[PDB]
Amino acid sequence: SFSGYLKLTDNVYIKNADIVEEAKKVKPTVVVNAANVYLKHGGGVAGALNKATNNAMQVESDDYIATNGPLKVGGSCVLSGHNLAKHCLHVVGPNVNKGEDIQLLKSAYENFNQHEVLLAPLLSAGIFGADPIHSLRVCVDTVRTNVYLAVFDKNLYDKLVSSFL
Ligand SMILES: CC(C)(O)[C@H]1CCCN1c1ncnc2[nH]ccc12
Ligand SMILES: [Cl-]
Repeated sequence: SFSGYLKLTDNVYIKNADIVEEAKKVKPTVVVNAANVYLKHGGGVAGALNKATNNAMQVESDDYIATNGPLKVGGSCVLSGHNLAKHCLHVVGPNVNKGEDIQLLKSAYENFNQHEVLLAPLLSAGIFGADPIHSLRVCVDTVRTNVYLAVFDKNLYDKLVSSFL
C-alpha cells in the first residue's frame, strides 16, 4: 500500500512524488487524472498518465467523448486505470487561464467523495493556473474519503507542508 506520506488530517495524506510512479508502484483502486472537459491528455498529469498507458487512456477517452460529449468543468467520469490502477477518475478542475470560476474547484473535489481511497494530484494546479496552496485547502475542506496526494515539485511540497494552517 501507500508509503512515505505525511498525514495532514484524518483523511488527507501528502508526498513529494510523481503520480505516475506512485501508480505504477501501488496500482491503487483509483488514480485521479487532472483532466480537461475533452479528455485530451496532452500534458501535465494527464499527458504523463496517458503516456504511461501507451496511449490506451487516450483511445478509451476519445470513445467516451464520441459517445457522451464533454464533461462539465467540476465534473468527472470513471474509466479504466489500464496498467496503472483499477480505475481512473478523470476530474476537471477549473482552468483559471481560461477564465473558469475558481469556485468550481470545490465541486471538482466533491467527486472524490464517491470513492473510499484515491491517489490524486492537486486539482487546478500546474497548467490550470490556480494556486496549489488554495487547492490543498479546498481539498482538505471538501474531501472526506482517504486521499493520497502526489506533489511532483519538491519546493512546492515543502511550502505546502510548512504553511498548512
Ligand atoms: C506539481 C503538481 C502540483 O503536483 C502537478 C501540476 C503540474 C504537474 N503535477 C504533477 N503532479 C503529480 N505527478 C505528476 N506527474 C507528472 C506531472 C505531475
Ligand atoms: Cl497538470
